[PDB]
Amino acid sequence: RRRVVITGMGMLSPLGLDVPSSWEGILAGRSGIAPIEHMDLSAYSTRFGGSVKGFNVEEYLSAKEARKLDLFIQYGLAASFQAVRDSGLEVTDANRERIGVSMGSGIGGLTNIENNCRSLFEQGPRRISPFFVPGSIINMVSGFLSIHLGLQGPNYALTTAATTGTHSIGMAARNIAYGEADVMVAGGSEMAACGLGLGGFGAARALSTRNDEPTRASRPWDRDRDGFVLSDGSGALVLEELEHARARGARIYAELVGFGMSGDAFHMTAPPEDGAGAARCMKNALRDAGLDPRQVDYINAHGTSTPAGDIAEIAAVKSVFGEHAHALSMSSTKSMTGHLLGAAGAVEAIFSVLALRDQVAPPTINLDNPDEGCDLDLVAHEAKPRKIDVALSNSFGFGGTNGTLVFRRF
Amino acid sequence: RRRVVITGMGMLSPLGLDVPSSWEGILAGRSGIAPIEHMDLSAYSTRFGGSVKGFNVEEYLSAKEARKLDLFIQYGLAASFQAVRDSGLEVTDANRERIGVSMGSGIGGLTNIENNCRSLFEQGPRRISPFFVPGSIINMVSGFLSIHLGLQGPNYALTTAATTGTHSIGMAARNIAYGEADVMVAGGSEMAACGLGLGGFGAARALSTRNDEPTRASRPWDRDRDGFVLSDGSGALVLEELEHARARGARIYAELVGFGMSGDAFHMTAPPEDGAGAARCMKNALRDAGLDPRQVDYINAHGTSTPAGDIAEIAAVKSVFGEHAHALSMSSTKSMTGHLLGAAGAVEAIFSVLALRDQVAPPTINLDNPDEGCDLDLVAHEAKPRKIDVALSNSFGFGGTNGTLVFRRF
Ligand SMILES: CC[C@H](NC(=O)c1cc[nH]n1)C(=O)O
Ligand SMILES: CC[C@H](NC(=O)c1cc[nH]n1)C(=O)O
Repeated sequence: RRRVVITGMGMLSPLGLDVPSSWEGILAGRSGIAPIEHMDLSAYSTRFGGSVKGFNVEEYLSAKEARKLDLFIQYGLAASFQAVRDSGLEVTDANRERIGVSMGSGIGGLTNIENNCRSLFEQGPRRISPFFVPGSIINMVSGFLSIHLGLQGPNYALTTAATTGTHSIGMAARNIAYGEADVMVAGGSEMAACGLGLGGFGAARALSTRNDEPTRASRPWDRDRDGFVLSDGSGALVLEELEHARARGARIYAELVGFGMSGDAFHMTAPPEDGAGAARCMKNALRDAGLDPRQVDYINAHGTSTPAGDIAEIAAVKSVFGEHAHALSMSSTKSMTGHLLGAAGAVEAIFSVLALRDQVAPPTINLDNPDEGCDLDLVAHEAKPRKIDVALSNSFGFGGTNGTLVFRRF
Repeated sequence: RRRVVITGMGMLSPLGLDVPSSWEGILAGRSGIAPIEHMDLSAYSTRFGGSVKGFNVEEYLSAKEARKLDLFIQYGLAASFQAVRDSGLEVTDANRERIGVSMGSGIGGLTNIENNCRSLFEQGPRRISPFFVPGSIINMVSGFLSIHLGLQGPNYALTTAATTGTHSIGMAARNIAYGEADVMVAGGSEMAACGLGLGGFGAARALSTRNDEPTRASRPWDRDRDGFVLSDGSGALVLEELEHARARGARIYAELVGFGMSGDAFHMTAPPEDGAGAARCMKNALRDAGLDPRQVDYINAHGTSTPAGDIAEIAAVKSVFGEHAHALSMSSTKSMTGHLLGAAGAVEAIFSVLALRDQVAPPTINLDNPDEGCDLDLVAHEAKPRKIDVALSNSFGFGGTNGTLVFRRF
């Protein structure tokens, strides 16, 4: 059908307030993880994570506007505005019906819900903000962005935990391929660092508790890994039909050539040991892209630093790629960023596109002692300049919900 | 490409614990709205809504399983199990990779969040349930259903307020048409009747406050309407590729021939007065279906009983359908069910399919005094037996996010 290319990108991450600042940090192997300052966690088993430092919402919205919206929505609008600016696209009466939005979130407005809950229990239902529902529901990034830029195309929001940003980009690409849109702003945002978030993941024993060295906590495939690090932020891409992009002389970063999905149908928080669902998902993406496994050069892994997850992903890549599994480079940027949950797939799509632009595999930092069977090129410690024609981005979410995107040099 | 048909349906609604019980109530013009019993609302301006009466989760899950899951997930699994049973489909190693799930929710596990919030504020983070995250996140209907039935196909969740169930069914149909699945279980569930829900919508002044006559509160296009009625429940459909359905001699209820989307890009909680976005959305659906407006016989309206919303929908239908707007029948089943939010589009898809099966337009009850310009066949008061070849279902959600499904007799 129609070809889909990336013409714009935007991001808020624990490493930077835009794409170039974040990417510089990635190629330098810098950690974005620090003790959390914005709340007292002295009573929690995990007291660190990946915060956006120095976010100024006034750069994007008025203070009245902003004060109605949970931070996840603010982060999502920031990444979305950056990406549209970056594309150089001009929204007119001639194209506004052909431009949609698919910005998702894993948990949404947990901070707002928590603060309205306080008011409700202390002071009863009349203390709840009139803006509580519209400022908290996950689809209000899509809603607010469409209103602010006059975007009248397909308008929706995915919520698939770690897979959110990957689903959001894949399904936006489907809309453009199908003819439902010529442009889509797609990605995700997350800000789940509130009591209920840290407490909730902590009560599941899902989080690293390495409070003494937060920068060493996220260590994907390392034998001393002890759970993921919770991080905040946002990613947005401008996806565009190829002839549309060429016609306005847009700068094309890369092509989005494949999108795959699968379900494990195994467990809610644990993968099959052999990562069978992840293998089906990657194969589905490669088949959608018309690619053979041997054509893959770089994988931006799910690699969240969990005991069961990290090794299941190695098993899946070995199953899919056979002997080529030792030729390709695979890295987890979560070594540096931690796990941005609903934003993870968006920021990792951007890192996959920039790997193609800069011909460099970002490192897996903290990979001091690779665990049994973790004997691939995991780009340990330092970035590796190398040939990259094809980059995959994997997301394996709670519920066993899997998604894989395939990018290619244009 | 490939044709998509409905072979199974399931539902929990304020009118019944399955499809036939709910549908009987619809054709009889019965109200599902009553004073809310499960919590004390003596301090709220709205004290009524559409509850599921006599839900027995043990019919579907073990009590240990159930006790880990927010009610929205229980309602979603109930409708999903009913629909798969209803389809007669047998899941095997030969097809489990070709069967996915797209079950969405508007608000998700607000009840669980509220009850974990209580524990957090009273007793600090260690009182939070270990199952808080996996039992509360919107994608766990898709997750749990896939695990319970061994479904390994595309696995995801939409969250688009009133449009959730419509997006969920439309995008599942896209997956089957595209070749990503041969079967999808799609729909939505909602249980937002907790303090934060009623308080939240009340603080926005969004809800009817007709506490003295709850059964008369939901009165779409009536001049004395004063906001929507909050309702709970679930809808699921089994969508299936036509040759797949025929090959196993499945009973085919109807064909899903069109899916349209648009954004208003106007306001978060108010439509354009002329319903321009709703008009684009309906036209997109008809174009996707290869249908002319004159071929539409029945519209299952959004029609939530709001001042600005109900008349904007009339304006949109008059714009799209011209003189044929006076020939077609349009009704709001929310007159009877109230607004099930993330489940609204799923249960209204089922009512649209049953309108085709039974050749009957469900009524708009409580339409005593149609407002200025509301001069269409709104099937006031009583069901109207009539010829229905083509049925549309409209959903217009917070954020100005619009979706329309087009069903046709097979
Ligand atoms: C089930 C969700 C998630 N899944 C994975 O990590 C994974 C690894 C290989 N296949 N799936 C998790 O284990 O946290
Ligand atoms: C904006 C959401 C929703 N929209 C509508 O009712 C509507 C009616 C015609 N076009 N849109 C609402 O007004 O509550």
